[PDB]
Amino acid sequence: PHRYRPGTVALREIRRYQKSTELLIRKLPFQRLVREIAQDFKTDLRFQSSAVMALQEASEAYLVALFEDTNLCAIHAKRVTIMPKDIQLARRIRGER
Amino acid sequence: PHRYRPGTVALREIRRYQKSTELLIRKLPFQRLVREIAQDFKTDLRFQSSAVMALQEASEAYLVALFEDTNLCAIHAKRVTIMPKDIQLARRIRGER
Amino acid sequence: AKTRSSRAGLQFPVGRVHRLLRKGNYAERVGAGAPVYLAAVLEYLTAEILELAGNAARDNKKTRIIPRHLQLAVRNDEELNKLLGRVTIAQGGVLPNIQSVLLPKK
Amino acid sequence: AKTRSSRAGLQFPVGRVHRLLRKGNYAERVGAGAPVYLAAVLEYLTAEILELAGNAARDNKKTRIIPRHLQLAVRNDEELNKLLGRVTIAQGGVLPNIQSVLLPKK
Amino acid sequence: KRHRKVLRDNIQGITKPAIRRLARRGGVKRISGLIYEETRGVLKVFLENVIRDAVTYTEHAKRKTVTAMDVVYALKRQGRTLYGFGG
Amino acid sequence: VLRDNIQGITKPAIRRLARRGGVKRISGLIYEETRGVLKVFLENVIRDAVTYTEHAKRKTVTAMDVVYALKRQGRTLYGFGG
Amino acid sequence: KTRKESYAIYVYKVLKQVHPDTGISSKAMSIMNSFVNDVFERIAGEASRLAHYNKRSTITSREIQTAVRLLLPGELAKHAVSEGTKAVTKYTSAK
Amino acid sequence: KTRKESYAIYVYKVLKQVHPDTGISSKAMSIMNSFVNDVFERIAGEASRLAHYNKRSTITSREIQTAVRLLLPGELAKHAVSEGTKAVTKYTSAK
DNA sequence: ATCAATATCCACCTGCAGATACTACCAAAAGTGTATTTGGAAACTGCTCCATCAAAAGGCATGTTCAGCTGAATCAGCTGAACATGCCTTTTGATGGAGCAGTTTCCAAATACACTTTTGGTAGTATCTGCAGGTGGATATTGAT
DNA sequence: ATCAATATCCACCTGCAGATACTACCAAAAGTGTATTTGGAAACTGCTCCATCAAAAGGCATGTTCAGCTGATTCAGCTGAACATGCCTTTTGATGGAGCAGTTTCCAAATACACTTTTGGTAGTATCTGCAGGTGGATATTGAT
Ligand SMILES: C1N2CN3CN1CP(C2)C3
Ligand SMILES: C1N2CN3CN1CP(C2)C3
Ligand SMILES: C1N2CN3CN1CP(C2)C3
Ligand SMILES: Cc1ccc(C(C)C)cc1
Ligand SMILES: Cc1ccc(C(C)C)cc1
Ligand SMILES: Cc1ccc(C(C)C)cc1
Ligand SMILES: [Mg+2]
Ligand SMILES: [Ru+3]
Ligand SMILES: [Ru+3]
Ligand SMILES: [Ru+3]
Repeated sequence: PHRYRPGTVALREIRRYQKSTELLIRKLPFQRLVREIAQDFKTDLRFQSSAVMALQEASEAYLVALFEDTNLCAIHAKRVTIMPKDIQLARRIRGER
Repeated sequence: PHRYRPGTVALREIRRYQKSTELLIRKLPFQRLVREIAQDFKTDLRFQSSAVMALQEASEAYLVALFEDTNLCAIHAKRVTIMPKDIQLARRIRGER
Repeated sequence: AKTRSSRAGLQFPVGRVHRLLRKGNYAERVGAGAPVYLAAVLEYLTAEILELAGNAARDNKKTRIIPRHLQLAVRNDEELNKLLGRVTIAQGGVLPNIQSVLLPKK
Repeated sequence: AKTRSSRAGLQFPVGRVHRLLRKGNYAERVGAGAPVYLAAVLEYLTAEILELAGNAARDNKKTRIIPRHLQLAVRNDEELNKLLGRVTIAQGGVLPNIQSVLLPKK
Repeated sequence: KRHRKVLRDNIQGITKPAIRRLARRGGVKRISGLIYEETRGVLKVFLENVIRDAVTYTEHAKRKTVTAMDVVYALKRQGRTLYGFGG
Repeated sequence: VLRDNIQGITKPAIRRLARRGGVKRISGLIYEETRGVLKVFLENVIRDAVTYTEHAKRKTVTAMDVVYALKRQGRTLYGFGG
Repeated sequence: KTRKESYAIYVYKVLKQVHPDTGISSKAMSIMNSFVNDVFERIAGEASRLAHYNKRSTITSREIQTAVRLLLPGELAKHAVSEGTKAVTKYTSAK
Repeated sequence: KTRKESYAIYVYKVLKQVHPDTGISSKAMSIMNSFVNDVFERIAGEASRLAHYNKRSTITSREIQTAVRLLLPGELAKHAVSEGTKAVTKYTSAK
């Protein structure tokens, strides 16, 4: 019977993910979400497959950068745990509101 | 023998200053600082009167707004006192760092 | 002779807007309605701000619109504020606003 | 029978750059030196990035520059990082970077 | 074409583990349980803004297909320029 | 009484600006921090404005030179031309 | 000496329709002028971009309309669009 | 089968100059191509505005030069200015 | 420290994806040359409006005092990490057509050029007034007790 | 609570900075009539690649467990707020002169047009090679003890 202490695998994963460049969201799920949002704007649309890839690259880079900012807001508050209020602080300072 | 509590005059000023629109830095000090900085870029420079005003309008608006974000950063960390780290967090998230 | 503004029922100069588009290197050519449309849009938006700035003047017991009235107008309207979100109105000040945690205890 | 590129001592294409300037409607007229000067700046910047990207490839024991190397290049260089501060390199990932307080012990 | 499957609740294909990964790449060590819904919300806003603009370019061109280029131009408008897809 | 120009941006004036920004309590170290931030702001904008001046073969920084510098730095200002 | 143009009088004409008893300071007028110029540039700029993306030599009201949608927030866009289409209709029918 | 142009071969020539044994993936090339287009448009844009602000109908190497100083940060600007000046001087004398 | 469970780091290999190659060709380029148009530097100069400075105004540098904030220490409760476990969903590879995108004809529309009419910026002189800044006194707020 | 120091409120008055009003004016746009050039919808159709179906690769969902994080409580001590005004820096206003801006000039350089050549792209069919993803095998890291 064996166990890593909480935080050990987490750090392992940080090093792993910061090392690679592959998209971290599953392709089909992400694609359904795009098609749904678009359909709500306009019916009977097609997407070139690189259009979807573009969005996905853009969305993952947006979300990763937002998490670094969020992480900095948590750390500022003397925590190591990101919370919805950290994200909200980031987005307000970023002028997304 | 009458003394206002810490923060009373602080609140009073916030209301006063959030109501007016005058520039809150003295014109002369600001003008010298402008010319000084400009000197490192080109010598023998003159400035229109409205050029210096434009610069003052912009620098105060910038600084006023940054104190808003900074104030949010202090509050996030459960304080009511702005510190250099709060300005630093604000500038970092704004992507000025 | 009758101005293209009056033809289109507009206070905003269709002629000038037409010219400014040409000598702006926006495109090789400029259709006949584009200045009309563009000028209407500008008249529209002007009126919107002028109305709300007027109202702001009223509130503060004034008949002369000043920058402060334009600032209160723009930042108290969600849509105008978003359009001018990276814009500074000279001599506008800010909206009275104090974070509640900073208020003294009842 | 000489190209303007060889005349200026450039790999980048002055003719092309001249053509692209005209059709982009940046101004009525385009001076003869403009495409020359611009093609050189472009060449300079692309040499700068390829140098640095080449090194990142080499540091990874790779012979072929891929988007991760371009990202290492740009983000590790203060000036290219700023010039491209609002740009995203598809398939570039991020810089390894873990905040101190996050590490084990004391 | 006969029949055209209903799309609903797809926001949920953005799973807990996928969001954890993005946090990791972003250097996050510990993640409160509420982050996941908040992230879905934020992602959805980001996507609407870019899709709206993208679809607008598509319609202006009188097309039915959203191009890589429609997206790239929408990304540029919003100050999130993308390299890798023709722009 | 020899003194840097940056120091002409005094404690009380920085305190006023903070106040308009809704700030109640202010750490002592803020004042030097703020001056730093202000100097970087002016450098960036002035650098760009002067560059417009030099281009126009003038020796006078015009309001328009400043207004254009502000626009490109993402800080559009209204009320001084253009 | 050289004539310095301005939207100042048209802004002033519109002021009167909207608030016939209300005046405007110089500084406020100058702001209003910046506003029109700024929005002018944002709209023309986007329109130029559109025409280029679609290999067209002309900026038509279609380009201005799409420009307006892209640039204006929701409700401001819709009205602006309706004021624009309105002005073109009226303009055409008029001899 | 319309001809789609790119800076690919020029990027490749320059790549050979600096790293003679190094290759580039097509994706990396795509990004290189986007980067040149990006910088091109940004310098052309600044040059455009600049000319207009100065009531000029011509974009000359002087306009490009100022656009470079406005657009690029410190050391990249200094060096880019050298290279472009060098190319123009050499271009002028080469006929 | 000692032991050991598990991740990590090499090294070496091998199919094959995707990259470099090459031979044919060509349309759209870029180049060359000669003719005609003009933008903008260049030079003189007139009048703002900018630097400078004396006198008049008034905001701030000073140090002392202590309220109340920040941050360290301590702790219980409980959230969120780790991991085992069962299996559903995505990924990968191979077959039909909507629509994109490339060619051409043709007029509806924008350019151009010159002409003739008015509008809008300035300046001139004067013409007018909304309100910032001051008074007075009534009432609210804050803080001591 | 009460009491009093001071801030805040409203009303009314007043001089003038800064607003609207005005006519000449003339010059420069904007609009009107004639001839020219050009763009892009519509009609048509090759053909890329998008949507939509079945089989294989592995990531997701869920429950359990307890480590350690968060956030409450308390508290000592440090640090920033408030305070009074003579004192020194900024503001207001007075006046030469730099330079910016208006104007005219003329030519080097740019546009235009018309053969003439070169080249950058693709396409067809081939040919090479970096490295991703598999294996096993040797060394670090981690956590119990
Ligand atoms: C119509 N439009 C223009 N103005 C008058 N009314 C009401 P709003 C919009 C201001
Ligand atoms: C929040 N709400 C309003 N709009 C923006 N975001 C996402 P949806 C719901 C459209
Ligand atoms: C709010 N409502 C009334 N008017 C102004 N705005 C936008 P629409 C609906 C017209
Ligand atoms: C909440 C919600 C969900 C979808 C949309 C789309 C139509 C933009 C808007 C709000
Ligand atoms: C059409 C309209 C009418 C009033 C307003 C303001 C008063 C909010 C805006 C648009
Ligand atoms: C976009 C919109 C919203 C509301 C109205 C009102 C006048 C019904 C109109 C347009
Ligand atoms: Mg739907
Ligand atoms: Ru309205
Ligand atoms: Ru929604
Ligand atoms: Ru409406």
